[PDB]
Amino acid sequence: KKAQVISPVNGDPFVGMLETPVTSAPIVATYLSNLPAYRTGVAPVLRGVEIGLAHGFLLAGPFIKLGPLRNVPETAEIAGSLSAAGLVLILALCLSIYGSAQFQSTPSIGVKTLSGRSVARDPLFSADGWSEFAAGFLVGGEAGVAWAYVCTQILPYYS
Amino acid sequence: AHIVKIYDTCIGCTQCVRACPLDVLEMVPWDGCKASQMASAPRTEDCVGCKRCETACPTDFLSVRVYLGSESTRSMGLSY
Amino acid sequence: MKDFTTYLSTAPVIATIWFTFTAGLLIEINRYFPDPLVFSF
Amino acid sequence: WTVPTLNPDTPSPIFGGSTGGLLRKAQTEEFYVITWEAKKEQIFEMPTGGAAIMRQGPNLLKFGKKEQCLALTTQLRNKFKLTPCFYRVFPDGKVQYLHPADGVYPEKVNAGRVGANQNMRRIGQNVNPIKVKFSGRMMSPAE
Amino acid sequence: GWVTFYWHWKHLTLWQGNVAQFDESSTYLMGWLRDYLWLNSSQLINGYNPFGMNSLSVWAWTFLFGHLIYATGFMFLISWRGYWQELIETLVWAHEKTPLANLVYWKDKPVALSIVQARLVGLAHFSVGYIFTYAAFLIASTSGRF
Amino acid sequence: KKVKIAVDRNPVETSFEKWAKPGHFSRTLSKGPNTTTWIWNLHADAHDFDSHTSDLEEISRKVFSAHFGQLGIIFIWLSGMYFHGARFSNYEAWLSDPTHIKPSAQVVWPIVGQEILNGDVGGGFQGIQITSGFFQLWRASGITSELQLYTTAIGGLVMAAAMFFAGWFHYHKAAPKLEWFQNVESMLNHHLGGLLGLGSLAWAGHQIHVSLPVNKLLDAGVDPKEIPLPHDLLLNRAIMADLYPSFAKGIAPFFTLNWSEYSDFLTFKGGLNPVTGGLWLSDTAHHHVAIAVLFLVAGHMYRTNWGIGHSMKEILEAHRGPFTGEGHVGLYEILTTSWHAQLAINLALFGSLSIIVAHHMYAMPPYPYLATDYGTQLSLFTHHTWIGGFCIVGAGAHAAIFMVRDYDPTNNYNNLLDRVIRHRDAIISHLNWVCIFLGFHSFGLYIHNDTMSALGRPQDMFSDTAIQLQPVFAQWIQNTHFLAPQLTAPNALAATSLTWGGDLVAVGGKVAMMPISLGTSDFMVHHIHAFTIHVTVLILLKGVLFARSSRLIPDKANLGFRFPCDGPGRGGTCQVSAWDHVFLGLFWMYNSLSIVIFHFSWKMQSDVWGTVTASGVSHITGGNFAQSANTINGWLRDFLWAQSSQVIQSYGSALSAYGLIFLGAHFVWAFSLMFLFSGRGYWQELIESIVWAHNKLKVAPAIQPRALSITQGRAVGVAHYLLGGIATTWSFFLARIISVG
Amino acid sequence: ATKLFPKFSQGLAQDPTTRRIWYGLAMAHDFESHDGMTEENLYQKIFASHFGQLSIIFLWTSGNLFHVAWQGN
Ligand code: CLA
Ligand code: CLA
Ligand code: CLA
Ligand code: CLA
Ligand code: CLA
Ligand code: CLA
Ligand SMILES: CC1=C(/C=C/C(C)=C/C=C/C(C)=C/C=C/C=C(C)/C=C/C=C(C)/C=C/C2=C(C)CCCC2(C)C)C(C)(C)CCC1
Ligand SMILES: CC1=C(C/C=C(\C)CCC[C@H](C)CCC[C@H](C)CCCC(C)C)C(=O)c2ccccc2C1=O
Ligand code: SF4
Repeated sequence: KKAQVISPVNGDPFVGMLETPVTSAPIVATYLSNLPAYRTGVAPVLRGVEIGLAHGFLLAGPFIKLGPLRNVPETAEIAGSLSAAGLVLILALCLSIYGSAQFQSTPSIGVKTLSGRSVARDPLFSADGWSEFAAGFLVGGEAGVAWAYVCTQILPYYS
Repeated sequence: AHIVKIYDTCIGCTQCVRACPLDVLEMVPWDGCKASQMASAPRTEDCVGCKRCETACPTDFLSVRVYLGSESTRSMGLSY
Repeated sequence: MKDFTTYLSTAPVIATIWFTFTAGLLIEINRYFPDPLVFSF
Repeated sequence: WTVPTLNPDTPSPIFGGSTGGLLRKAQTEEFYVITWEAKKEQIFEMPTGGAAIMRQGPNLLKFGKKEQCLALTTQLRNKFKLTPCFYRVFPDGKVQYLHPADGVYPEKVNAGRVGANQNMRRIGQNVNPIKVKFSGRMMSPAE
Repeated sequence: GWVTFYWHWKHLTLWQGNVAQFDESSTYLMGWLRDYLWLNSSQLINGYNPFGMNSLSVWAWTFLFGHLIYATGFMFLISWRGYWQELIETLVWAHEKTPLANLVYWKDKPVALSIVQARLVGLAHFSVGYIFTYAAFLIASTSGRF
Repeated sequence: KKVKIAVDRNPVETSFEKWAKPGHFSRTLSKGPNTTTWIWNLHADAHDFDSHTSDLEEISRKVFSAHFGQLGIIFIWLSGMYFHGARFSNYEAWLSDPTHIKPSAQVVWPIVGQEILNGDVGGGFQGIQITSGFFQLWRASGITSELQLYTTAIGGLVMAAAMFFAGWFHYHKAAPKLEWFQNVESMLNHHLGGLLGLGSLAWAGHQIHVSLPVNKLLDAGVDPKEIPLPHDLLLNRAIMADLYPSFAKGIAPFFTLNWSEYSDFLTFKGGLNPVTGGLWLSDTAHHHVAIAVLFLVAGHMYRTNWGIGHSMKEILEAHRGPFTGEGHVGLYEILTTSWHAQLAINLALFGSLSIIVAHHMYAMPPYPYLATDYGTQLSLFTHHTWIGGFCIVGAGAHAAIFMVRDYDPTNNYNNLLDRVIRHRDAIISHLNWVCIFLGFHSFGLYIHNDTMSALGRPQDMFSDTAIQLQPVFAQWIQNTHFLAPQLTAPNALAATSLTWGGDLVAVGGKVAMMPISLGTSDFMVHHIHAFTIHVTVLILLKGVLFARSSRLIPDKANLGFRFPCDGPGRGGTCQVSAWDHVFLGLFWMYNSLSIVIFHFSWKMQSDVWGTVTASGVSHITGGNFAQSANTINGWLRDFLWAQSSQVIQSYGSALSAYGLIFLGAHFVWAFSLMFLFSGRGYWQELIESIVWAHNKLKVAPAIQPRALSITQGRAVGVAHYLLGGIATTWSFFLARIISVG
Repeated sequence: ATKLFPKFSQGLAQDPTTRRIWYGLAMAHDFESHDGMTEENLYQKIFASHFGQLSIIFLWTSGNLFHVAWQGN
């Protein structure tokens, strides 16, 4: 009756996260580590660009296919792309003011990597890093909304 | 922080200190012009404001009084 | 049966008996003198 | 008696982990460490939820709240008759001895602790709020 | 509410030339419920239906709005702080342990509304719903006929 | 041997001296009252037997004898129903014409003008049209007489006397020891094989010999006085053979395994009797035989005194995995040492069972002329749904009581309970998230539709016309069960219910049951149901898992299961108790089941119930659930406001009591809000200002007037809330459906 | 740590929770409970707030008039 799966976090039973397959499966850990959010050495502007492209491309679909002009043939895609552009703009604003509100106290404790080696803090989690991250998010999100429209126009099997 | 005052009707029953879940109160000797002991509140920066102390005070009216003041991380009992 | 009559003298039992009595008196008064809107008799 | 320094090489009870333990507060502002010496390996209840086995000898435990530490203290004193003492630990590494500040527990007297916040009047002898009005900060007549 | 119910029903029966309705139905509360609240709600609640809408649509919507605000105030009036602080602690844990979202963190620590604030917010939702519900009903039952 | 009868002889003196001493069971109440809080605590603590003593033996004895008392009371109630059907009924008239005569078994005395409630129900009778279904149940049992109901009432009174004697006996004379109660293996063996196996077998026998022939003759137009009495069918095998030829062969086909010979009275027809609109009693008899065999083999599963069988402790201690640590180790001790754990599990499953009963009795009407008595059907569904919800909230309550009182961390190390308490934060966080997600994507759909309909945009609604949210999984399951007799249940002649699909069964011109079509409105309301259920679960499970400790209060178990708060500190800890989680789960169970029964009422009145005037079905409301249940304004207008015209216009009718109780339940509900919205500190000060006036006139009582405790304030509030709301719905439903159905 | 918004209360500005925002919203016009409040400054702030209420009232009436004139019949 050996081989229990669920373990305390980094073996610490008093921190309270309970490492688990959904948390620390190597496929899951790999996928989440490869996401631009957790690429702590890469410049925050470029991670923001990638995140924004993804999100602007994805959140145009709902506005296109479910918006108020979804039943107008050529106007549905334009209206949805513009709604998504507006939402991306609002989100960039929210990101900017979050960077203004959050990064003022400069935490002093260091970080480790569940292995023992201390790493530097993510430059994303600074005022300048988050400002450039939000700039990248805006650029990438508007670019991804435009690309969502372009895909509405050029993809063969778009309904 | 919360204001925890202790008045001169204290009989030194120690029940307020027994019932405090934050170790805010203690029993000091001969500050009250009384029998042996009188209650004290030297750690009111740890007081959450539960009023378990003045639930356990038998005097009428209460010899221990908690006046809810400004809130902090300790007064609001936050593990986060 | 001193204890039984002490039980019957309890607040809920005495209340039940007294209100059964009052309600029965009112019910019999309203059966034999039906619809008393005003004091005219 | 003098203030004991927290020995960090103290082992911890056998606990399989929970989700009620430390949060970012421990990393940011402060957390709490409680130490006690057990005579035998006994199962106790964690204030975070769950059952842990305290080890024979000294046991160290981390918590993110003082009320958790004193709840475990009262459990160990009332169900096991132990004598725990806990500290306040900051991410700086500064340790502040807290619970038996005098060495004895506060329900008993130690002859040398100074009384604080003792009003030498009756509770019905407080002044009216119209006397403490415009005191700078908003105040109660008990001051 | 009693005052304005009385006023509105007396004057609705006066304006309709049917004072006998009030004089015969205001002596019992099923007349108030049937001949004032239920009878005058017909045009109001038909402001929008599966067969279209009219200008009373806004008052129907506002009716339901006030009901909703009122009932939400019930949440702050019956349910008290201590359930919500523990719920919020669980949510705090969830946010601190969720990947891609622990990147975002609060600056003000989430706590449940205080007891006094709970009472204030519940009373405010209660009163706003009361007021909006009765204003919608009053305008829609008076503007629907006149 | 280990499984044996073990009792103490004369443990408790039968004496009235403790009747005369209220609060004897408590050490805190035996000191007599000084305040009225004592008067309330004497009733709150009367049945908290684990707070009277702490040894499990006396607790279990009290529980056993109190169960005997409950059974005696249920028997009094059943005998009363049978007696009111024998004396104050139109049952013999209803048998001869069940499609026109309204069942009534309560006559009102003509005292204060209330003889108007004695309505013209039919059969030359004046009384209250009952909604209990007792007439249909009696016709299914094959009663056909008031004398049989009278003798059933007398038997019920005899059995009630027996139950009360048994309680007195098993507490005062020969009370079982603790080791007798902890024989859970033998208890389960006997309750499966004997209580449910022999019980179902005996009812199957009654149905073979009494119900089936009597109802086959009743369905053949035979007047109940021309029908042979049940004992003539028991004695004369020729009569039964004339009705069911397999009786000519005797019980030989049973012992020769030629069971197909019994296909005359043991059928698998499925569907409904077209004469009565109820289930085929031959199918029902076969059902009871089958489950009797099933439970009798199930009751031979556990090891009691011989080597064969299972030790439930072994099963539990063997069921563990890589994810669950020690697994079910320590649960046998929990469930053999804590009564509250057993009560939690049992109330949970009993309430789920009551709700399942509600859902299964409307779709497969088991009684004759029950499906077309729309009032009986609606009332039964509503009733059993409510009983189930209450039982489930009580399951939450008593799980929390176990966690506070009877939980021991020594017996639970790394087992399922320890590991559930150890990740309660994740459980409750994900439950909170799913509750919020469901609330949004269920109720915000209704808000979106209300906004669109008000804005003049019906093409933007989530309707069956504009944006279809079709419940395709439920529709597929419907189609699969409809086509079951063709592929996957070929020995069944028809589907279990007509709700899956097919044609309607019309009895007396009225629809007994007809296919229920699921659409966008059904999607939305089922997700509303899921939402409300998940929130009730959230509240109750949060009270259970956070009963002992929290991140707010780590020593909550020492404060108890039932405490108002810890204080105004930590920002305020009001309702951190598990009792208060039950208190809130009650509100949410009410809000859930109100929508459940509203959905049922409207769906039935719109898409099932109605009349067949020409060839074509005219439903009660007209089929408006599909297009009007998309919005909150539709539920308000087309269900609440429309269907209230029968309860508010009932004055001067036999339904006037329903309007009166409508108004009074509204009153009680609103009166609950004085206790829910308020707090004890205002009322104690008001009470002392009143006590001043009583002291001035020398009428100040010695039992000092106190305000109700915080916990009692909340309890009174929720009790009055539930009573008012449920009785309002009760009056509305019954006044509506007695008129329109 | 110490925030800036409840300028009238240092105890609320030092509150690390969301209670700070709410209580600074709901203690703004309880001028007597303000930190460093003199009775004279109290009366003067009341006078100014009264001028502001009057300005708001007259603006609201101006808007009613303006909209009845512009969009009304
Ligand atoms: C506070 C409000 C209120 C008031 C003022 C009334 C008043 C009345 N109601 Mg209404 N009622 C109320 C609330 C109220 N009710 C409520 C809440 C309900 C719903 C539960 C009802 C439901 C209701 C019904 C259904 C009926 C009434 C009736 C009546 C009448 C009763 C006449 C009667 O019984 O004569 C009784 C006459 C007496 C003289 C009795 C007085 C008491 C004693 C006996 C006098 C003492 C004599 C002597 C000294 C005793 C010696 C000692 C003794 C032990 C021997 C009266 C007009 C009845 C009626 O006809 O109305 C028109 C009727 O049918 N009411
Ligand atoms: C006349 C016969 C008799 C006598 C003298 C006693 C005497 C005693 N019993 Mg025993 N008992 C009896 C019959 C009797 N019992 C029966 C028939 C049962 C089976 C139910 C029991 C079951 C029993 C248990 C389980 C317990 C006792 C206990 C006691 C002691 C005090 C009980 C008390 O305070 O009574 C006063 C109590 C009542 C009058 C309440 C009666 C409630 C009845 C059963 C239910 C009625 C419900 C009612 C219909 C609800 C209506 C609601 C309303 C709104 C309409 C005492 C030694 C207790 C003890 O501690 O003993 C040491 C104890 O725990 N007895
Ligand atoms: C075949 C045997 C058998 C049967 C039929 C039952 C039946 C029942 N038991 Mg169980 N029980 C059994 C064996 C059995 N038990 C054994 C062996 C033990 C010891 C481990 C227990 C221990 C036990 C406890 C601890 C409790 C029960 C309870 C119950 C009742 C639950 C309520 C219910 O379903 O109402 C259905 C009601 C009926 C079917 C009405 C008929 C009732 C008949 C007359 C009694 C059943 C026969 C009886 C067990 C045998 C003795 C007969 C007597 C004349 C000496 C139910 C009557 C609970 C209860 O309510 O207690 C009163 C309860 O708390 N039983
Ligand atoms: C518990 C359920 C139950 C009961 C009680 C009965 C009972 C009966 N069935 Mg039914 N039956 C049932 C279930 C049941 N059945 C089911 C589930 C099926 C489907 C398979 C059937 C199918 C069926 C058929 C097809 C037939 C019956 C028949 C019968 C009768 C004949 C009994 C017989 O020959 O068996 C033998 C039984 C015994 C020998 C037991 C008798 C023991 C006595 C009581 C001993 C007492 C003696 C005492 C100690 C001393 C005297 C006391 C005093 C005077 C001193 C009998 C009335 C037959 C009949 O004639 O029906 C009208 C028939 O043809 N049954
Ligand atoms: C099998 C069913 C069952 C059983 C055996 C128990 C048994 C128990 N429960 Mg549990 N409970 C149940 C179902 C059950 N409950 C359900 C369904 C709920 C949800 C409502 C609860 C909720 C619950 C809570 C929240 C608590 C208990 C408690 C208790 C204990 C003491 C109860 C007491 O003394 O009340 C004695 C009886 C009363 C006080 C009477 C209550 C009357 C109600 C409120 C009014 C309803 C009456 C009627 C239907 C309305 C019309 C009346 C008319 C006159 C107007 C006892 C162990 C308590 C406990 O263990 O404390 C530590 C406790 O705190 N239970
Ligand atoms: C109508 C009254 C009402 C409403 C709306 C709510 C709403 C809620 N309750 Mg409360 N509650 C109420 C009455 C109400 N309650 C009452 C009377 C009680 C009895 C005391 C309770 C007791 C109670 C408990 C005990 C619990 C809740 C929980 C919940 C939440 C679950 C649903 C959810 O999050 O879905 C999403 C939100 C909704 C469905 C609310 C309506 C929102 C719609 C979709 C409109 C969205 C607006 C949109 C964003 C536009 C914004 C406009 C902008 C200008 C601001 C939610 C916050 C549970 C909780 O918080 O955990 C999840 C919980 O545990 N409630
Ligand atoms: C309704 C009611 C009533 C009545 C009831 C009744 C009347 C019942 C009955 C019951 C009965 C009347 C029962 C019976 C039973 C029987 C049985 C249960 C049997 C069994 C058998 C068996 C099981 C068998 C086995 C076997 C075989 C098969 C062969 C040979 C061998 C042997 C023996 C082994 C009263 C009054 C109470 C009131 C309430 C309600
Ligand atoms: C109204 C109310 C009260 C006051 C209610 C009182 C104290 C209870 C009244 C119950 C009855 C009326 C008193 C019983 C007196 C006798 C038993 C009755 C016998 C004689 C009658 C004929 C008068 C509270 O104490 C309270 C406490 C906490 C939260 C909310 C509330 C709350 O809303
Ligand atoms: S303050 Fe009250 S409880 Fe504490 S010691 Fe003094 S008298 Fe006792």
